Amino acid sequence: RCTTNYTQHTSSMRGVYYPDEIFRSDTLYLTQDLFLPFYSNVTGFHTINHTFDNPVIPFKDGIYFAATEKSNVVRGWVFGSTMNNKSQSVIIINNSTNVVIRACNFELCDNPFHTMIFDNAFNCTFEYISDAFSFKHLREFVFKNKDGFLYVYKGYQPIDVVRDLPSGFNTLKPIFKLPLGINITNFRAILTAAYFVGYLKPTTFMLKYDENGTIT
Amino acid sequence: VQYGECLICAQKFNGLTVLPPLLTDDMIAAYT
Amino acid sequence: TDLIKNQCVNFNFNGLTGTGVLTPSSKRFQPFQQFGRDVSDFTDSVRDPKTSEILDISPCSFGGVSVITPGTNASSEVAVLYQDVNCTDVSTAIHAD
Ligand SMILES: *[C@@H]1O[C@H](CO)[C@@H](O[C@@H]2O[C@H](CO)[C@@H](O[C@@H]3O[C@H](CO)[C@@H](O)[C@H](O)[C@@H]3O)[C@H](O)[C@H]2NC(C)=O)[C@H](O)[C@H]1NC(C)=O
Ligand SMILES: *[C@@H]1O[C@H](CO)[C@@H](O[C@@H]2O[C@H](CO)[C@@H](O[C@@H]3O[C@H](CO)[C@@H](O)[C@H](O)[C@@H]3O)[C@H](O)[C@H]2NC(C)=O)[C@H](O)[C@H]1NC(C)=O
Ligand SMILES: *[C@@H]1O[C@H](CO)[C@@H](O[C@@H]2O[C@H](CO)[C@@H](O[C@@H]3O[C@H](CO)[C@@H](O)[C@H](O)[C@@H]3O)[C@H](O)[C@H]2NC(C)=O)[C@H](O)[C@H]1NC(C)=O
Ligand SMILES: *[C@@H]1O[C@H](CO)[C@@H](O[C@@H]2O[C@H](CO)[C@@H](O[C@@H]3O[C@H](CO)[C@@H](O)[C@H](O)[C@@H]3O)[C@H](O)[C@H]2NC(C)=O)[C@H](O)[C@H]1NC(C)=O
Ligand SMILES: *[C@@H]1O[C@H](CO)[C@@H](O[C@@H]2O[C@H](CO)[C@@H](O)[C@H](O)[C@H]2NC(C)=O)[C@H](O)[C@H]1NC(C)=O
Ligand SMILES: *[C@@H]1O[C@H](CO)[C@@H](O)[C@H](O)[C@H]1NC(C)=O
Ligand SMILES: *[C@@H]1O[C@H](CO)[C@@H](O)[C@H](O)[C@H]1NC(C)=O
Ligand SMILES: *[C@@H]1O[C@H](CO)[C@@H](O)[C@H](O)[C@H]1NC(C)=O
Ligand SMILES: *[C@@H]1O[C@H](CO)[C@@H](O)[C@H](O)[C@H]1NC(C)=O
Ligand SMILES: *[C@@H]1O[C@H](CO)[C@@H](O)[C@H](O)[C@H]1NC(C)=O
Repeated sequence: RCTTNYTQHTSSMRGVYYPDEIFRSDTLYLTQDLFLPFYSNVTGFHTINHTFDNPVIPFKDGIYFAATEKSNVVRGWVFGSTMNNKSQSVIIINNSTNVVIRACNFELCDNPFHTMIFDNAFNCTFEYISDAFSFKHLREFVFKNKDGFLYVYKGYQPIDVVRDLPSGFNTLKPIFKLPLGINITNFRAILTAAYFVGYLKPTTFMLKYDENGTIT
Repeated sequence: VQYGECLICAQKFNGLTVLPPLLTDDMIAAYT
Repeated sequence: TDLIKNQCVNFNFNGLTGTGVLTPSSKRFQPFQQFGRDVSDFTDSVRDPKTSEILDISPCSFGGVSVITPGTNASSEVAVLYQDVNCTDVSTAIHAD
């Protein structure tokens, strides 16, 4: 079934991630990829009282996502094209005990949030469920499209902020490379807080690798 | 006041190396 | 096949091939790193796909070889110099051609 502010901020030096699975040590490496530009314009979204931001947001071949939580309001995302059962789309959620990823022709809820994401799923081409499991926290993600794959990075740090997104930096680590084979041009956030969306650009960066091969 | 060298020895896959001089620093010091 | 270490071998890892000498290493690989590289664009080390052990890859000894002679009008004799090589390996590879 289905039941139915764009504040701008600064990206600081966030949105950095490990571009490849190659080990390096004590060196400066210059490259170019879809990274979040420094001090870019980041769009904030909120879930406060009666107002819940869950619009369809353009993907533009890759986005930056972050969220500040104290109650795990944000559960997941939907990525796809027409965002309906006309074609393929992928639902990526924290299902409260497992992470569940499915790519199907989903009959999505217009105002998703009991798991109220879709009523039906047809022509499923991909399914995955992670191992079982059971503001204060900043969660960071990077989503990129490459050769039919959705590349996902993840990171985390402790926070103490009310509305803003604290300045600093963090290198994210890869978590998924999903062989979805689907057209992602748009996406929506799945809510049960505040979150932020930026956009990635093919920008040249010089990365400083420390002794243990980490980026500092 | 890269390439193959030896002090134990080591080599690189780039085919490059540097050879030692006939006269070492101590020999030069002796002349001076 | 089993790992053959501390000698020049022809290796084939799942995604990395070539020749050289395999030795154990302590390179601090991340949970999402399969192999590493040197400062220059060459493979440094690989994590073994079966055991998850990490070994460095060294080049097989090579270099210039020169001959030292008196004139041929004086005598017929020669000494051979192998640039940049430990005589222990030179000798070994002569007996074990
Ligand atoms: C995605 O799934 C939804 C399922 O609700 C499809 O929308 C539904 O399409 C049918 C056919 O045009 C609409 O009419 C229905 O026809 C049956 C025929 O017996 C009738 O029993 C129903 O009472 C109704 O008249 C139905 O109203 C419509 N649903 C809604 C909410 O409008 C939708 O077309 C699917 N999308 C694609 C691309 O297939
Ligand atoms: C990445 O490499 C750094 C090397 O700087 C590692 O950090 C260092 O790890 C040692 C081991 O616990 C830390 O404790 C040291 O123990 C010796 C024992 O005698 C003591 O003399 C030192 O004063 C110190 O207590 C050391 O503080 C630590 N240094 C830093 C800056 O954290 C690091 O653990 C490596 N990372 C990984 C994941 O291996
Ligand atoms: C040519 O190769 C031979 C054989 O590898 C070298 O002789 C060896 O030299 C090492 C010093 O680097 C000697 O000491 C060893 O040190 C390591 C350090 O951890 C230790 O684990 C060993 O137990 C040992 O103490 C080693 O005894 C010595 N081997 C023999 C049979 O004498 C030789 O130096 C090399 N020459 C050049 C120019 O590289
Ligand atoms: C690749 O598959 C082989 C299949 O045998 C694995 O070999 C064995 O893996 C265990 C797990 O680490 C090794 O450690 C053993 O752990 C038990 C824990 O109670 C302990 O009782 C044993 O004495 C031992 O420590 C075991 O030595 C190892 N055997 C051999 C011959 O290598 C191998 O670990 C698998 N590789 C990976 C990366 O999982
Ligand atoms: C949320 O995750 C749970 C646990 O993985 C899903 O429930 C399981 O569904 C499988 C079938 O796919 C069953 O065999 C398990 O016994 C179920 N376990 C439990 C605890 O129910 C659950 O369906 C997921 N929810 C959604 C909407 O996907
Ligand atoms: C909320 O949106 C309006 C739209 O024009 C904008 O002017 C306002 O500054 C936004 N709020 C904040 C805190 O930026
Ligand atoms: C970035 O956001 C500020 C907010 O006032 C705006 O004035 C500026 O033009 C924006 N820059 C771009 C490139 O959108
Ligand atoms: C399923 O997808 C294939 C192409 O990937 C398409 O030809 C087929 O008609 C689809 N089936 C449904 C029910 O949409
Ligand atoms: C994705 O949808 C857009 C919508 O216009 C289309 O132009 C694009 O070619 C599609 N990509 C693929 C791979 O189908
Ligand atoms: C060179 O050849 C001549 C030919 O008779 C010989 O007499 C001379 O001694 C030779 N030089 C040397 C160094 O042996």
